[PDB]
Amino acid sequence: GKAVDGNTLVLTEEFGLVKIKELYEKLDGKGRKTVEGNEEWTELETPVTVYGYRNGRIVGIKATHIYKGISSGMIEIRTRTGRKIKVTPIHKLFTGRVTKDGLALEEVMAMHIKPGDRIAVVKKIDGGEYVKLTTRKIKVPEVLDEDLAEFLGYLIADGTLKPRTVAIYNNDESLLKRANFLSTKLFGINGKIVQERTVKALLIHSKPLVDFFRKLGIPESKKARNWKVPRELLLSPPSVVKAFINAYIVCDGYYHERKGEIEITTASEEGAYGLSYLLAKLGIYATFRKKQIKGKEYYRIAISGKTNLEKLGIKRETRGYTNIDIVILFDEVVEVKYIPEPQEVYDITTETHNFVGGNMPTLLHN
Repeated sequence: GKAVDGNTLVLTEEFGLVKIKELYEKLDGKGRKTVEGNEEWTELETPVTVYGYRNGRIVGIKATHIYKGISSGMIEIRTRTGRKIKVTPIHKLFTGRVTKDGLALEEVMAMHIKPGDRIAVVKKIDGGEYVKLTTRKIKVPEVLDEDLAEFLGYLIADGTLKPRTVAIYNNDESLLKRANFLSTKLFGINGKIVQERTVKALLIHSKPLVDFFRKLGIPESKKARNWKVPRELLLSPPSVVKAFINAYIVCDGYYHERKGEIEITTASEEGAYGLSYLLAKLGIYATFRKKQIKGKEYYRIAISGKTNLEKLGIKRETRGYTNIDIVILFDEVVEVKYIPEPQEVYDITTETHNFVGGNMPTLLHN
């Protein structure tokens, strides 16, 4: 059938950005299940909200069924932006061609895709509401607002969790003082700025505060390689996402003045992919590259061009708000790989017959 590889990420409201195989395993049997030969599916008792294309926007839509099957082979497609999707050969992709007279859209089976073709990718994801967070003493924020998203950006970029201490490592004391101010405003407690052997740090000693961030999904070990974007951020308004993104960039961003691009490099591959979804909530299209640096693999997210970059600014021309985005772009295929080995594949049935997935946001078809 038409299906995708199990490692394909899918954006969901309930679980955040999750591999479709893990979504399947979580929901397998929660509804009316049918097994027919090598195929199986569950009609979900309650649909799961994913994202899809409806009336010119990418919005939350209902997925009613989850499906697991087998395919004899697969097609793996890589694009110029660094998207890489692995799908069954009959999986339908939406392409765009630049012609004599203009732009032509048609559906094309993955097996017929060639380098030079351009597939539909998502530039802008709609939605987002202030997320309610369910509850010595601290105050626990009740909403994920811009202040908490900014603090989360410092913590995810440059911070660690230990059982008794929330730490931020950064040589810019003004940044540490801003994080400390946010700690006082948000949690009612503050920390101390310390000179450590390698870097300055702000240390906040509070087991309840650590527990707060643990509950948000910040890892306590192997954080550099394993952090993920919290599902609460992926459900947040664009202004909250932007506070997080700008805080991250302040910590780790570089600007190439001649390429005109902001670059961040992370050791977390799934973290990098989550950042691309957060950027799409802002209407920013990013590029992704793996880089081998000093004998290790890192993950580079880049933001290029005045249209992208101006959306990060705190001061913006007022039309930037009235100019409503175009939501879909067409991304050039650079490599196609034909994979004869059979494997399990997965699908989700939605009311639009499409959904948003891939390592960076891509329009996929049922």
